[PDB]
Amino acid sequence: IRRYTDQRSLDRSFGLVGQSFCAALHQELREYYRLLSVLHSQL
Amino acid sequence: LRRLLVWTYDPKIRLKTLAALVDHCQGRKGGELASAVHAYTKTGDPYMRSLVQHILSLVSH
Amino acid sequence: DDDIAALVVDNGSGMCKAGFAGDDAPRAVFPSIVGRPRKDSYVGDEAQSKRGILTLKYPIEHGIVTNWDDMEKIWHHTFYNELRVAPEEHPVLLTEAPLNPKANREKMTQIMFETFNTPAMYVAIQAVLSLYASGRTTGIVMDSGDGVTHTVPIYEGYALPHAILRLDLAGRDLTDYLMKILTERGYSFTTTAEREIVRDIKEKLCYVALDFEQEMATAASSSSLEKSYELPDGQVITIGNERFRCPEALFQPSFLGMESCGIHETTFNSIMKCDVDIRKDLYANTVLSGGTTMYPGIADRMQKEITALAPSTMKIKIIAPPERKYSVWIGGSILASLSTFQQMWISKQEYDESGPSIVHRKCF
Amino acid sequence: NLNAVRETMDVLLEISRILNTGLDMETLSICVRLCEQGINPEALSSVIKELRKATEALK
Amino acid sequence: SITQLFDDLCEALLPAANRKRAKRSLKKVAYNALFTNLFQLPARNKILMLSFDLRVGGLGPKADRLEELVEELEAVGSVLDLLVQLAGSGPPRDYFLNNKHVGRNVPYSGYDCDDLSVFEMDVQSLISREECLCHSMIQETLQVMEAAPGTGLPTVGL
Amino acid sequence: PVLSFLYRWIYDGELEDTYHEFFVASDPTVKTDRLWHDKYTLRKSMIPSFMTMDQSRKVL
Amino acid sequence: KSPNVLLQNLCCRILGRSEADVAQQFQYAVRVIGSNFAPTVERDEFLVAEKIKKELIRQRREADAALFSELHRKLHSQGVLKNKWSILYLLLSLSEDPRSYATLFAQALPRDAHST
Amino acid sequence: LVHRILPVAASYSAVTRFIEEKSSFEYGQVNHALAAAMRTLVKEHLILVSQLEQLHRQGLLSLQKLWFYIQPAMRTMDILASLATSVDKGECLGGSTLSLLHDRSFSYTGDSQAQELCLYLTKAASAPYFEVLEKWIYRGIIHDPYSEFMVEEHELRKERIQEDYNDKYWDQRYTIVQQQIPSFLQKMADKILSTGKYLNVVRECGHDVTCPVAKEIIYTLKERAYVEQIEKAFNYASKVLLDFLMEEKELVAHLRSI
Repeated sequence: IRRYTDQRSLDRSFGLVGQSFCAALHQELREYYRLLSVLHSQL
Repeated sequence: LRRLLVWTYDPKIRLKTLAALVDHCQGRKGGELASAVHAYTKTGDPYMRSLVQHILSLVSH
Repeated sequence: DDDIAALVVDNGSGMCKAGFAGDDAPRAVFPSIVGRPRKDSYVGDEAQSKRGILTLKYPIEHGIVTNWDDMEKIWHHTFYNELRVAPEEHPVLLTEAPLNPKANREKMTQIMFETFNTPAMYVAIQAVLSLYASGRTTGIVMDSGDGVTHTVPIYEGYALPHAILRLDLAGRDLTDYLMKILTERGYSFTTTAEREIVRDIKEKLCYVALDFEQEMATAASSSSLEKSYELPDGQVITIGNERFRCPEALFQPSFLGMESCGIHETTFNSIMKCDVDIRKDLYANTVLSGGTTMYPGIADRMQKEITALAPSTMKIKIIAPPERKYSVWIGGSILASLSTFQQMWISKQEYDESGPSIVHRKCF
Repeated sequence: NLNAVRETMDVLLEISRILNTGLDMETLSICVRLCEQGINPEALSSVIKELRKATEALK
Repeated sequence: SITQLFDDLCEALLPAANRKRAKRSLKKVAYNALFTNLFQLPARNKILMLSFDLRVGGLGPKADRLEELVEELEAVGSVLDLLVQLAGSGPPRDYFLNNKHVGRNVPYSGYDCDDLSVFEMDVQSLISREECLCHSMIQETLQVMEAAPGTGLPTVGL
Repeated sequence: PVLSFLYRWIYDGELEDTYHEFFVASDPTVKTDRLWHDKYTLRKSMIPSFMTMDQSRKVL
Repeated sequence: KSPNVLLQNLCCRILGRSEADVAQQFQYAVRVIGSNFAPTVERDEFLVAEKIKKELIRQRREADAALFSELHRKLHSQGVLKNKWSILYLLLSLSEDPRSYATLFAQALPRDAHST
Repeated sequence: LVHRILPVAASYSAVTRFIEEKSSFEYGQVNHALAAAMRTLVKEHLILVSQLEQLHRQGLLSLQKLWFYIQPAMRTMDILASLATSVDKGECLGGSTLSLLHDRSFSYTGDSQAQELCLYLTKAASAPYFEVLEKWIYRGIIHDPYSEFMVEEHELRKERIQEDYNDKYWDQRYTIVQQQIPSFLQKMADKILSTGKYLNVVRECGHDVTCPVAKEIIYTLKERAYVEQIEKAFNYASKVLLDFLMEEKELVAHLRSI
């Protein structure tokens, strides 16, 4: 997921719907970093 | 507080303007000085513009 | 119901509405008639279908009893034939029309406790049941039916009978005036079936506009108030103008031939006899009531006359229900479900130990 | 006229939102039509607060 | 009638999930509380006292908007009297304010630096949320990992 | 963005991109007094699946 | 009482009229009392005492200027007022002469050089 | 993991040089107001990095936590370095930059952070331009200190240029600069040139800078109020000049004389 949404976010040729698709993907990945941040402290 | 850089960001910009007219106008007094502060109301940043628009209100008394 | 249930009985003069408390509609709706030929002993749809070999009498005609046999018979056929419940397992709430004497309440509970012997009862007035659906303890209620009419001021949930204006209006008198004017127009009218047709067309087909003058002038020049009606009998009668001219007794009472004042004049002189401090309070929640909602459209004109009565710099807060003929019914339907109502409910012990007159004080 | 009485009720909604009531759009439409009958709002303040508490006993 | 609309008000504060018969019984508690009041200074000054309660807690234009919205509401009258009784009964930046590098004819007041201190609270509030999250994820799991077994499962309890 | 493009195609406007996200393929140098005949082709890959073909051809 | 109803009581003291009549002025009062409400500058009663003395010197009345001293002492002898600075500033501002300028005369510290 | 974070420091390091450099008189008058609008995110950035430093002393901050916290920054500060690089790559001053930002204002919508950022920068940048516009549209002559406005003035009405050596001043006296058109004023650009052209010859005999609009010209994306204002001024300018020319020094007498 991080590979696909990072290759298509330097694309200005993926257009404004793909840049909305990707914007959603970035919003879900932030919550995946939320978990691994909380897990990091309990270590 | 990052060595007080929160409080000194827009300071060094206002003061830079107040150190620029004080180097640009050197030996000017009289109407040759109001020909040298009216050359700094021709800026595009409103921060300098609203500062010099106050200094020029002061000098025209 | 949802707790220990009760009974509600609405003894009126247009119809008898019965059922168990906590049902929003009446469990049985019968018309208000007595048996014993002019069936053998029956009250209901079949008695009204066989009216021409039976007698028609109302138990409460205006708030007076015409016959003890009649009132006990119509009560008896309400409690035993219309519902068929056991009296020990359901207490009964009875009703009386606004402005009714205390002795009638004693005679009422004397019938109910002797012919059926329930361990508990309640006797209430109609206006308190009408207002309790309206969720208030204060207002003026104009009840206009087919045998009774009262403008009832009610303040603190106790209607003051000294300030209730009693007005005798009856739908029988309406149907009588209809027969006189159809004979004046020229029409055969001498039997019961055309009385049923004429009451049908006045309840359902008759029209009441917001203005009296405009629609009367327009329909007098060319009747746009007429519509053709072809019944399954095969009889054709119509006129729009005259059926709108007949109930004029609301504005000018001398058209029906009545001797007492019209309805707007009645609530106008009644609010003249309301206290000046309580006038704004009674007007803050003024309600339409009465059975005249059988044709809807009379309501807008009723609100217009009530708006013309009191000033317009005060913004009216008039409670306007769609249906207001089951008002006495829905009152008891809400009221017996609450347990606060049971503290004014009368048991058998106070009826036997402290006489009948305690039902006047404990129930109201 | 139904557009005007809509926009005024919309203005009615926001000033009860920043005062942080629990009333939403539909409860406000109910309460406005109940006040238009002539029901005392001082008692409606009590019945809504009791109903929201007795609702939580069910959940 | 109106008795149905009280039950509609009873339906609004109930969220959807007996459960239509709890409604008719909560309808009674609604009626028992409607007649407690019935048993036992214009509108616009009541707006001014709450506008005051705002303005003491800072945030001046927000009072300036509430007064403008009740001004066109004073241009239905019985419902604002309900709105002043319910207050807290529910659940318990732009760069054109404190910036002079932009604008068109922007005025001059010099530095303030007493909203720059509430611009550090503008960051402390963001930090107080993202620390509350790390407080709300280590607790929801310590409440399940610590017990005897069979407290997170209803099927073990049968 | 799909309804953004449909505001230049139910009101006045013409599509602009080189990365097509909307079906309209205008024909350059045909804009004269004759454009009520074919000038804007319906290309299927940028038709959305929340519109049927009768809707995605009527908007043209 | 609370302050919000107390400003209304002030609006009913000075105007004879009802508070449902005059509500524009009550609205103008609520803006200015609000958002500048509590003390935010340094209070000092001694400067205000010397300025009550300067007002009474402006009348050229030296006897009540010495009477004010024992009244100003008594205010501290009892000590049941939270803000002694406020009421003397208030009463000094509301003076009326039966029968100057302040850009040469130095006021109190604002706590804008000092952290709140 | 530390390699993962360095894009945001790279997208800080290529802006702070820009902010100092393009704030001088040589770099436009709009590049001024643009560099001043990229100060507002540095305020946020500075106080966040300071407070996170003070939070770290207690041990309430860590590296992984920091990475998780600075995710929205990783978008918004990257876009500005891309913008500064695009301004540097093709050097645009004045109206040409005001086309470049107009491209940037459509190049992102769905981000909704890299949309509002440009949406604020656009309104900031056309505050210096639209105040030259507030003189040229309501008066006859420019007072442009630079030559980066879309109109550029020339003189063919001079002491040594006669009226039969200039004929009509539609020849060269009023021209429009090639790339200093903001690229959304194209539909009105010829009328924009014609307007102050109408206005100066009524200032030439009278004084008329009067207009029925006199409204502060502002920008918003998907707004066309700065079209209608121009149209309403354009009507009155030609109306006053035509009504003045046919009344005083009329062509009615001169045509009959021809």
